[PDB]
This record gives sequence, structure tokens and C-alpha cells, in this order.
Amino acid sequence: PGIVELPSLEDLKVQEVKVSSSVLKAAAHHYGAQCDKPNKEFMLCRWEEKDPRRCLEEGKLVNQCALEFFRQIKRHCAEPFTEYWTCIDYSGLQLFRRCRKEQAQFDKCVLDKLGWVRPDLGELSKVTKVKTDRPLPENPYHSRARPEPNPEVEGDLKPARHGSRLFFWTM
Amino acid sequence: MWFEVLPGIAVMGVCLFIPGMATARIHRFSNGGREKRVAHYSYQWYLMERDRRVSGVNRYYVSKGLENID
Ligand SMILES: CCCCCCCCCCCCCCCCCC(=O)OC[C@H](COP(=O)([O-])OC[C@H](O)COP(=O)([O-])OC[C@H](COC(=O)CCCCCCCCCCCCCCCCC)OC(=O)CCCCCCCCCCCCCCCCC)OC(=O)CCCCCCCCCCCCCCCCC
Repeated sequence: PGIVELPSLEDLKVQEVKVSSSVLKAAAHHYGAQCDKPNKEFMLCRWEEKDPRRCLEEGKLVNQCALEFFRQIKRHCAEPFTEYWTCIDYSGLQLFRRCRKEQAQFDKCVLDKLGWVRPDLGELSKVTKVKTDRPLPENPYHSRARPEPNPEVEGDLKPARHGSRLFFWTM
Repeated sequence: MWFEVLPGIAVMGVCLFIPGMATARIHRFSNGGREKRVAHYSYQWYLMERDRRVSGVNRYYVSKGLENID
């Protein structure tokens, strides 16, 4: 069959978010609140196109919007964020409940210096609507033509001509 | 009297104390002064392997914070 089309290695170069998972988990709710729109544009494009190769640029926007998220933490609130993700980082399951006072200090410093409200219980799991300018994929499965069905039954049912027609039976 | 049985109970209790203290201290020694990462589910293992790749030194427990970005 045909040749698969891989993008170049230059099309895969982006400035990586080189932080650990406890840094991401400590900043997760404010990341979902602030970096909402390009993340949801990317995931809409990702569930609609069903191809990562059709989703690179929006993905780069995700990797563009995460970094601007962290710099805006790193400029203003590096101390409560560091003290909070260290405590998140201690736990082997990375519990939020072990770290509520560092969470409260990080939320206080962020709400004072940046005005970000942490999302309540239920908010980040909502199904949201996304207004994009890319087109809807008309054939996302790349399906070819389907076979035509067999012709249906039509016409009023007349009796059997001369019955069963079984060898000598007249009905 | 009944406190004559307490040396054997003390020896057996120290021997029961040893494995949990040992695994706690060995987990903190082998994982950067912290608990061992618990990966029961594939998302936790995914984040753990991401940590092992973003640390640069092939160790998930080497944490990287805001200093690793500009
Ligand atoms: C106003 C509203 C009301 C109006 C009412 C109008 C009517 C008034 C009268 C009321 C009564 C009507 C009766 C039914 C209509 C006539 C049917 C008829 O004669 O068909 C002839 C039928 C076909 O001949 P035909 O000349 O081409 O057709 C004449 C008509 O057009 C036949 O018409 P058809 O072409 O439309 O027939 C359709 C088709 C015509 O047939 C075919 O297309 C060919 C296939 C027929 C079957 C062949 C099977 C062969 C292998 C098995 C053989 C078995 C052993 C033979 C018997 C051993 C002893 C029991 O029939 C069948 O396929 C059905 C099978 C045969 C049943 C006939 C009726 C039996 C009722 C009483 C049963 C009593 C026992 C009878 C003996 C048991 C065996 C039947 O003759 C045979 O098959 C030969 C065997 C005789 C059959 C039975 C005759 C009925 C009278 C029996 C009285 C004596 C009983 C003695 C005691 C018991 C036995 C010891």
C-alpha cells in the first residue's frame, strides 16, 4: 500500500516543559483555569482529526501556553510554589490533602499577585464548547465508499402459482 | 512474675519493628530522601517515566522545578 507521511524533525521541535510531575500536579488547577482555551482547542482537534500529524500546531500552542503559565508563576510567586510542589513531591502518591497549608499560601500569593481563582470541585471536569476556525473533518476515518444494499421487498403478496408445485401436489 | 515474659516479648517486638523501619529507610535512601513513588495505575507510571526523562540523569526522583525553564 501507500507510504505513510511522517512530519520532519523540525516540525517536532518545540520548547519543552521540563518540569517534574509534582510541579505539574501542584500547578494543575490553575493550569486548567488559565490555559483553558488552547488546551481545549488542541483536544477538540485531537478527538476530531484522529491523527496527531493534523494536530501539531495546536499542540505547539499548548507547549507555548504552558510555559507562559510557568514564567508568570516564576516571576511573581516562586517561593510559595516551590514550597508547595516540594511538599506535594514528598508523598509517594502525591496527595493534595497532605499539603493544604502550602496550597493555601500558594493560592493566597497567586490570588493577590495574579488574581487567579482556583477552580472549585466539579469545574475542571465540565464539558466545554470550543470555537475554532479549522474545518470539521468530513471523513475522519478515511472511509471509502460503502456497498449498496440488496434490493428490498416490495409489491403486494400474491398467492403461490399452482400452490407448492411439489411433484404432484396441487396445493 | 509476669514481667519475666517481657524480655521475650521485647525481643520479638524489636524483630517485628525491624522490617518496616528498614523498608521506610531504604525507600527514603533509594528515592532522594522521599517516599517511593506508588504507580498502581498507568497514568502514575506515565508521569513517573516522564519524570525519569525530564530529570536528565535517568532518575525519576530527581525533581526539576521552575529553574529548569527560563
Ligand atoms: C359452501 C361452502 C362449503 C363448500 C363445501 C364443498 C365440498 C363439499 C364436500 C365436503 C368434503 C370435501 C372433501 C375434500 C375435497 C376432495 C378431496 C379429494 O378427494 O382429493 C382427491 C385427491 C386428488 O385427486 P384429484 O382427482 O386430482 O383431485 C380431485 C379434487 O379436485 C380435489 O381437490 P384439490 O385438487 O383442491 O385437492 C387438493 C389436494 C389434491 O391432491 C393432490 O394435489 C395430490 C396429493 C394427494 C396425496 C397423495 C399422497 C400419496 C402418498 C400417501 C398415500 C396414503 C395412502 C392412501 C390411503 C390409505 C387408506 C387410508 O389435496 C391434498 O393434497 C390433500 C391430501 C389428500 C386429502 C384429501 C381429503 C381427505 C379428507 C378425508 C380423509 C379420509 C381418509 C383419506 C385417505 C388418506 C389419504 C389421503 O385424491 C387422492 O389423492 C387419492 C386418495 C383419496 C384422498 C381422499 C378422498 C377424500 C374422501 C374420502 C372418503 C372416504 C373415506 C374412507 C374411510 C377412511 C379411509 C380408509
